[PDB]
Amino acid sequence: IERGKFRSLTLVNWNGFFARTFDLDELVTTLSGGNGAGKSTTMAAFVTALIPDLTLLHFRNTTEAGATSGSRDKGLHGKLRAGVCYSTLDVINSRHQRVVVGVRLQQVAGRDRKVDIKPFMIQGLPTAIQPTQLLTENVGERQARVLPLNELKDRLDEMEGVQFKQFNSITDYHAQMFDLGVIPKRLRSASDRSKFYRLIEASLYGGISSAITRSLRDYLLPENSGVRKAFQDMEAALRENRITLE
Amino acid sequence: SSKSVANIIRKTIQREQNRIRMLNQGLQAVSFGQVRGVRLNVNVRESHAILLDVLSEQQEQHQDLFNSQRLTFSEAMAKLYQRLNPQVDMGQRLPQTIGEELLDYRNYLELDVEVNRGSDGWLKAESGALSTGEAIGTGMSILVMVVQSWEEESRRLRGKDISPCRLLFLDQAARLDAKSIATLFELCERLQMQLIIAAPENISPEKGTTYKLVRKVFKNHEHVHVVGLRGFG
Amino acid sequence: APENISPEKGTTYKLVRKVFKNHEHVHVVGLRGFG
Amino acid sequence: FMPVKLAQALANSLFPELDSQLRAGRHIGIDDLDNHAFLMDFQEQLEEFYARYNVELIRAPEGFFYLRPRSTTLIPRSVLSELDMMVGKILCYLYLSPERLANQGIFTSQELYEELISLADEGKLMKFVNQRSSGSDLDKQKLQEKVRTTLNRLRRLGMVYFLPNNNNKFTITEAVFRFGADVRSGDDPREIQLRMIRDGEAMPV
Amino acid sequence: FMPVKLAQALANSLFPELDSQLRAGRHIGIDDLDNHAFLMDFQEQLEEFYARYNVELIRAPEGFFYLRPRSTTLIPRSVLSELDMMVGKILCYLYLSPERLANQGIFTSQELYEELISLADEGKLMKFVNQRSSGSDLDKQKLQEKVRTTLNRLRRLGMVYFLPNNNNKFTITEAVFRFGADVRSGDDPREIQLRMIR
Amino acid sequence: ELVSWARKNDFSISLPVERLAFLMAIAVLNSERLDGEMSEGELIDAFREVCKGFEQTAESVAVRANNAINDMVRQKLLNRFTSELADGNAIYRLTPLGISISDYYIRQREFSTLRLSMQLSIVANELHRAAEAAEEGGDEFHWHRNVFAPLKYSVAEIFDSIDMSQRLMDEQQNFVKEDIAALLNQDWQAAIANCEQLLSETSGTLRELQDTLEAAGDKLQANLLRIQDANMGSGGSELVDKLVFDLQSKLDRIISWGQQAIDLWIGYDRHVHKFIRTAIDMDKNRIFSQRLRQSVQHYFDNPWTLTVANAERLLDMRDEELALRNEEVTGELPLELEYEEFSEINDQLAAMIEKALLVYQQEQRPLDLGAVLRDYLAQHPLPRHFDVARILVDQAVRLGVAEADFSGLPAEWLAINDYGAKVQAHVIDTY
Amino acid sequence: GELIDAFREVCKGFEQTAESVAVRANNAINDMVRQKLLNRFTSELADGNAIYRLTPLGISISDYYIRQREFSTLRLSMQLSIVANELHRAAEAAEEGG
Repeated sequence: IERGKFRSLTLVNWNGFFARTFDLDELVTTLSGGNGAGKSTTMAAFVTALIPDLTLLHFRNTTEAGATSGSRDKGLHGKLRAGVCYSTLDVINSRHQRVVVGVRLQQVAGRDRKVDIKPFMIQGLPTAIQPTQLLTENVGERQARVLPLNELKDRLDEMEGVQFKQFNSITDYHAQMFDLGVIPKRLRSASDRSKFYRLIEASLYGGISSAITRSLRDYLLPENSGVRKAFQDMEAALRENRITLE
Repeated sequence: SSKSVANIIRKTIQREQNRIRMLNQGLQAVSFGQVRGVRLNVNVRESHAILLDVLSEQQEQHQDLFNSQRLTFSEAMAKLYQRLNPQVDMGQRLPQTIGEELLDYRNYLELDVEVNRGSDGWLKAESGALSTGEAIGTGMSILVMVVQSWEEESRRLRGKDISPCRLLFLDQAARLDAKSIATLFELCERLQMQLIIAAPENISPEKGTTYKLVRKVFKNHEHVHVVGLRGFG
Repeated sequence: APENISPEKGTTYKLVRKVFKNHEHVHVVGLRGFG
Repeated sequence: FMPVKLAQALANSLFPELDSQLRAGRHIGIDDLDNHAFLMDFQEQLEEFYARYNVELIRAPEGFFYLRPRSTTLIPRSVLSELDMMVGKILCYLYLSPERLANQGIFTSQELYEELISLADEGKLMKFVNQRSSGSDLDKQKLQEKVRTTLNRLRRLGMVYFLPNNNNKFTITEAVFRFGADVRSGDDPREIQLRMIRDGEAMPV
Repeated sequence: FMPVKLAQALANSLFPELDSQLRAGRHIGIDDLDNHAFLMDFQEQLEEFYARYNVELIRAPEGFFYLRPRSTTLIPRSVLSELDMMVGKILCYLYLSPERLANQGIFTSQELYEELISLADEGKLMKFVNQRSSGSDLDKQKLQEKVRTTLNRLRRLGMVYFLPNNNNKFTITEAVFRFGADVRSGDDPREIQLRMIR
Repeated sequence: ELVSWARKNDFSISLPVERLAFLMAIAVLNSERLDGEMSEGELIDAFREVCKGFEQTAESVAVRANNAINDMVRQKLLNRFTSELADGNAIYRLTPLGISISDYYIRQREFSTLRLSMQLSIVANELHRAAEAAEEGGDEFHWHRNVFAPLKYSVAEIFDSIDMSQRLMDEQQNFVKEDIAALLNQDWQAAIANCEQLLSETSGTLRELQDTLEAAGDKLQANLLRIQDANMGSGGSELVDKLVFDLQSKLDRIISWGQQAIDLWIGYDRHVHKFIRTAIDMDKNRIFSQRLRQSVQHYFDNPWTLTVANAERLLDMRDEELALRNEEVTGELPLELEYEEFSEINDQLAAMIEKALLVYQQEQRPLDLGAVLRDYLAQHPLPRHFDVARILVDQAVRLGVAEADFSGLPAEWLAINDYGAKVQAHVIDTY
Repeated sequence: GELIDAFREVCKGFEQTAESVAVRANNAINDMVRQKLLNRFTSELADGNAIYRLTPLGISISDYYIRQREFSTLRLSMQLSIVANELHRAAEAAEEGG
């Protein structure tokens, strides 16, 4: 059966990327470039779109990891420019239904480096409509503007047939994606999301390098609260023993 | 309570060992370099098996350490781990932290990968002995086994009309060799798997789509120019 | 450098490891006068 | 300056949760645990301590405690609505009813509404959600949503707790027995109500 | 055990009313002589006592004491509504320098109403009453009723002191600066406060 | 996929009190039956007796009996067989569904842990025998007859019987829960001791069951690992793997439930426990219950609402809601994506040079870097020359190596162009 | 949390929507539990805060159709062998007459 396929990735107002669109291959898409070409930024933007759970997202790169890659903000706030920005993915369902999932990201104010994230999804968009054009308005000569969520809703509602939905929760976002055959597992629980993110982030790094070998235990072996409760019971007994002794 | 903790930890470890040896099955003969097969090995670590035995049968015999007002429960555990099995003796990382780690049953297991490397048989896929592309293929194999399990489980809930989208990543693909990259591509397409791969040099010129990124400084800010590439030279 | 920096100036030596008659070896071609 | 036991209680790590949430109108029960598990230890001390703010921590023969401000209360007073007392009495019946013990204390808003409509009168009840209602199903849905909102407000005031993963399922405090203040004794409900308003425990809306 | 001086403070006969008002959210400025002096004396202990509630007893640079709730406030929080926020900024803007030339510290509901109508954008006024309304007298009456309600709500918090009569005339306390921007030497209060109101 | 399977199958099982009673009656008669066969002449009388003892007469006995028997047959509860000689000219039999319903209640619910013990013994014996035979590793047919046919069905049946015992323990713990509930309804205060004793004995039963399970699981897991090791004694044993696979989880699953139930039960107990000190000790005489019910039925005639200090919880300044970084950003929209043949700025000439050196490889022709560089650089201007040289060298050196390098004689800095560029290179000779 | 999804899938493949998925699923699960088909166990940590299991009646109904129904006579043969062995052993022990 024709497995659904990711078509393209649009990064808007990202660090170094204003309205970029990469058309994903059916099987293999490759990125090249020397030092600091920003490939990790593209991978991070995709995965952020896929799992907009700000907590799980923490992008130490595969090599030259840590903050110096621009990730003391968890690699989200600073990997974005200031203001409205987008990360959107088109998918052709196995039912052959085009659906553009996406997330609107915005840098949060103050000294803090938090990011306000809002998931959304679009169906019925004409196959011709490129997300880059859809997400931008041509203001000024050849230097287009980027439009916020409300303007996007206005523009899409003005288009016939297209239906634009915003998820109050990431859980319903993933539920809808799964219902459209976008996700193999129903991430009903945040733990499911955690393991999912574990798998994608390990694949991002790739191989059995130090991080992957270290976290293989977490990847394969689920957490058990039974051990924790038993340990806490031991702890309480020890405390009460000490009390009695004294 | 100590005996119960030890018993529950051991039961959990055995259940996980069974589950992992279970999941090991259902692997096709990947051809990453000389690696002709992959498998997972799960075993109990002796350093922690001894500690478990001491906890289960000899708790009282070191109660002196445990009733030590100076030692927290995690510190008490760490100090006991120092007393027995003193080859792990380590105190520069704080005893509290090592005890807290010891409060994770999963750490107690060695969880490694064996590879059918050539005809040498199943050898521990140590990164210092395997070609880096072979190790990357091994990691990808583990990841795809996990996602295969995920899909198979949800097979019932999902209607067959939909086959869920499949997409993983691989940064620093320049590590791999042409053999490993070709094996990855063949495995992924056999599994209808989509891949996003990155390398400094274009190590996948003849397969898939290719983009090149160049970053330029411009009026105190930065821009990324993206240029397409085509399958020859 | 691993050749990802190799500028015009100075005596540039091209170290390339190879096995010559089972002897571990590194051939070295020299370049200079550039810049 | 203070008795040993009262200073002890005020020094307990749980004490701030207790004090703060009682000031915020939350009430003491099996749920709302942090405000109960040790207040069982210092009920008299906390009551005499609270009397300083012209308010009383009142326990009925039931094991629940709850705060009542005086007329001269230093912390300002407020009241709840009829439908709140209604859902509260239904919750109290659920809490006492051993038949639903297998529920292990977990109950769903649909069960609550079913029990409420079974015991109560649908139309005379619905008169208060909206004065004009005459059996319109729109008003029935309005009443169900109002039941949901009152359950939320009771959650804010220490009668019920939503499960961490479920707002539709909930666990009940013993402060629910507050709603049985007119039935905690065999005396007349109206004369007991007079004694509550005398002790400022209840007032008509 | 408990710190002895904390026991002394909490046993203080002034502790009950001060604590109750602090739970309400009411600030304690220099005008509250007894409360202010008691706070100054026993801050070292009362800060710990309230932080046990995960609530910070903050003395502003203006000197007034107030309870800042953290996110984990053990006293569930209520907040000043949107109209409360803008009316509070209008109140500070009625307490800043220019009011000395117009009301000499004693203001009336008419002054606040006129300043709100003239300064605030019509869009936010409609947001306060309703988006569909347009200048109608009934909508103005509803807005005035909401203004009175928020004025009393600020009264409960010790941010406005009413003159003792049913007429809605009052004075504004220094604590109102929690609404406005922090004043800097050489800054025009009008300019900064209008930029914040805008 | 199975959804449509069922949809187009179209099936149903249901049972009113009278029908279910008739079912147990037929089952008991069959258990008493000489040859297990049930003639319709006996079914009609059984239906008459059950309706008689239920005392309902809607219509004739014959019509109602006919409708009932037809209902159970169509409901896949009875199998009918025409036989002219039989009394009533027909015979009937219980279907497996009817059997499983009748026995669920009647056949002793043998919660006795000795059943579990003998089942565990049988499983250990059969599993060791099958593992032994798999280790013997006969031919494919021997592999089958020793490791699929005996193993598959036997282990499946006994795992399912062990799970049946677990489900019987489940129904029994449910029963004791409803019985405690009902007893509290009838005795109220007086039920406390009975409920506590029931909780204690249930806890003991669950503990002994858990002990009985763990008594053999570990060794049975070792046996399964032995079978897994032996399974590689034949390539076609993949199906055995699936059993060797499946049976592990089942076993673990059993053990899992063995613990999980207690984890639930001990929790439930505490609820019951708390209940006694949170329901009855405060309502010792139950009067509060009836009085509360009556007040609910008649609340509005006692209009009262509780007074609290809830005027304000903690009023505070509102957040700076949704005030975010933004600039109404604009940017030069990407043009039509240009394309270049993999850094063709270098890689056209990389292909050219790799060809012009692959010739040297193909003819194994000695390669003098000085001469080749000098001949080549002329095709390009000086500012590009360095970029050229690297590209050439990165190609030329990969082809073989210089033999004179090992003579101990350093190469000289041959000039390759004007402006002073030089190259130190031995002639590449050994490809 | 899995029962609700299974009910949604089966109704979807049956294509009926009388009311919300939640209410219908609740009614159905309650019906099977009361009909002695399911056993329910409250558990706050579980997804949906509850767990469910098949009762023996439900087991005997599900297997009546979906078990292989092994008509293969080899099942009969192995059963006969087991019966012969056990019967001889029991007769032997009875003859021992302890």
